[PDB]
Amino acid sequence: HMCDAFVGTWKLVSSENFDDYMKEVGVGFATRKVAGMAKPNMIISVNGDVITIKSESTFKNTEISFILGQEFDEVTADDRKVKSTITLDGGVLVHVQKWDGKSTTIKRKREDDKLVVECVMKGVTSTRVYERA
Ligand SMILES: CC(C)Cc1c2c(nc(-c3ccccc3)c1-c1nnn[nH]1)CCCCC2
Repeated sequence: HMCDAFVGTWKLVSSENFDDYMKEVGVGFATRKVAGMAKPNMIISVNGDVITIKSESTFKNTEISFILGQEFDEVTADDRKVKSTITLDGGVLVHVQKWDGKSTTIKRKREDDKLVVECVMKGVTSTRVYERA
């Protein structure tokens, strides 16, 4: 029941500062423009200990399946090849991605009827809010 309140289909409704976050991550112009337009659905499910987070959109489709605390390989929507570890900390999914000597942290939390995704790279944060589909 660890992630019960995250499970579902969630549609992006707002994004703040995503362009500056993407710049900090190293995403190039064209990818920033196309990624910034899209309105993905994030689909979260749990089967035993395995959590799956998918995104479906007009830009990219992504899928990660993982066990909390167990590092895995991920191909991000912007085509970084990263090493990811996701844990639960105080009810928040905390996802660290490591690549090329760099790191970014993505937090996913349930707040009211939303799923809030906060992405941080160095001093730059972006907030993306998703609602039930
Ligand atoms: C929010 C982040 C944790 C995951 C993420 C990333 C990127 N693009 C997207 C994305 C996917 C589909 C449609 C539009 C944009 C998404 C994402 N947004 N919702 N799901 N996936 C590329 C830019 C760097 C950060 C990684």
